[PDB]
Formats: sequence, C-alpha cells, structure tokens
Amino acid sequence: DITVYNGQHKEAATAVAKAFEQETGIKVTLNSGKSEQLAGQLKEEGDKTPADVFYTAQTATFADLSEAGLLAPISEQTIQQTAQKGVPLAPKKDWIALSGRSRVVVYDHTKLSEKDMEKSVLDYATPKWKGKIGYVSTSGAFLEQVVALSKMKGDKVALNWLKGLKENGKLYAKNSVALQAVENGEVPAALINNYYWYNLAKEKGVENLKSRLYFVRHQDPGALVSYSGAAVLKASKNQAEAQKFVDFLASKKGQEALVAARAEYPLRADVVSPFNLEPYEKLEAPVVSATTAQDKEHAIKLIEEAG
Ligand SMILES: [Fe+3]
Repeated sequence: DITVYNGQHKEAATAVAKAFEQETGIKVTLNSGKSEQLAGQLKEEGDKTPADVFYTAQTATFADLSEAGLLAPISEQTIQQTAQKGVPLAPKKDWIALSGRSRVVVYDHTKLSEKDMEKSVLDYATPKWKGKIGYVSTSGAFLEQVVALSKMKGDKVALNWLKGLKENGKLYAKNSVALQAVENGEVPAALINNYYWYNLAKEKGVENLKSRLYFVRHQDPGALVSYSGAAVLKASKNQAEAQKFVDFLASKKGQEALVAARAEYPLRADVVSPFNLEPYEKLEAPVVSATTAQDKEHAIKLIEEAG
C-alpha cells in the first residue's frame, strides 16, 4: 500500500486511485491539500516523510522539490509516454507531466462568431470589447495567465492588459459564474478555463448551449496550458509500489481513468477524452517556465497596480 500527497481535484485523484487498486491490487491512501502547501510539507518532512508519491495540480511545485534532492528518478519509458512536443520535462527525469488544463475564450455564438474573435488574448482588453468581455481576477488560472504575459511579453504589457480589463471588462467572482453570464446573455464572451465548459456541454448537450469555445492557439499567451503530474519521493521506503503507481498514471488505463473523471487533456497520444476535447497538440500551447511563489507574488502586485 502507498500514501499519495494529493494536490489535484479529489475526483481526479479518487478515480485514478480506484483504477490503480483494480489493476494491481495495491491500496492507495490520499492525503489531500493545496499543491503548494504539500510541497512545503514534503520539504520539511524530508527523509522522514510518509509520502510515497506527490500527485500535484501544478508541475511548477516539482522544481523546488527536485532542486532540494527530494524526488526519485522515474523510468525513461514512463516519461516518454506523455512527452509530446510542448509538454514540460523534468531536466533530471524525476517527475512527469500527466494532464493539462487550458485557458479559453467562451462566447455566445448567437451573438458573436469565430470571425469576431481575436488573434491574441491581449486584444480582448481593449475598447472594442467594452463591456463585452468577462474575466475572473481572483482565479488561480488568471494569475497564471498574468505570470505568462510578464514572462513572454514583459511587465509593461502584462500591466497594460490588466488595466485594459479594468477599463473594458466585466468582473465575475468565479469561472462558473462567468460561464453562466455568457449563457444568460449578460456578457457575450469571457476568459475562463476549458473544463467548466466541457463539463456543462457533456451534461446538457452542446446543441442546447448558446456558448462555444475559441482557442487562440499559435503559442499566444492566451493558449496557456497548466500541467498536472506526479513524482515519487526519494525518501519513500516503498519505491517499488510508488513507481508502479506513477507508471500506471502514464499508462493507457491510468490516463483513461483520469479523463473519464475530469475534462483535462491527456498527454498520451493514444487516449481520447469522453468530454470530446481536442488533441493536446492542436492547442498549440506556449512553452513557459514554472510559476514560482515569487512569480505569483509579482503578478498579485500587478493586479493591485491595475485596480
Ligand atoms: Fe476553478
């Protein structure tokens, strides 16, 4: 049996954990929490951690753990299973990316068309979109979007984008609420994450929704994908079962279990989502460095300056 520190959504974790128990017979105990908090705990615990595996919603939390010498190497065959072009790779082959979540523009297709959409996420924060664009400034993915803009286009562009949304956007408390506002005719478009919409579409049927998705693609900052993954702790005294779990997560069966539970993009090339997501390759996600805690602190500062 293994202990898994779980930073991912409990339905994702529970699903893969139950599918693992059926394929192998090995029990999984989850210890859930925020990815950043669990990473801190793993570092404090060090060589006396009870964790066998860290299953995290954000691969960025691995960087610090890897540099602290706290992660075990993973099989090269296992890493290769999800190593599509664009997918973040551990320089020391000591963690693996497993699935992705995408930024997207949702729009009311009875009021706007794909031809009305913009080639960059930058362009939505302009007077053309007053007040026709929803955004969610408190959302974690929104913060990640700001960090990506700062890294890819520089700080002045990121701040200008935020100031543009202040001037031209409609603020919503949550992504779910922004999606409702679009469906309800309150705002014709919004910046959200993909999974909210794909879940609604699976549940209601796409034909019964006013809204559709527009993906900016071509490695625009607004094509940002955030990655979930896993690592084995070097301190684990159950390496064999911990590695078996991570191997399972990268396997066809492990990926099928994940995509049935959550509308995330599988990173295997041979797995299709029952939510009817596009292949990961078609997203044309940018390549960006891991978000550090320092990156997030800085993005919050920019959100503050913008009002
Ligand atoms: Fe959310």
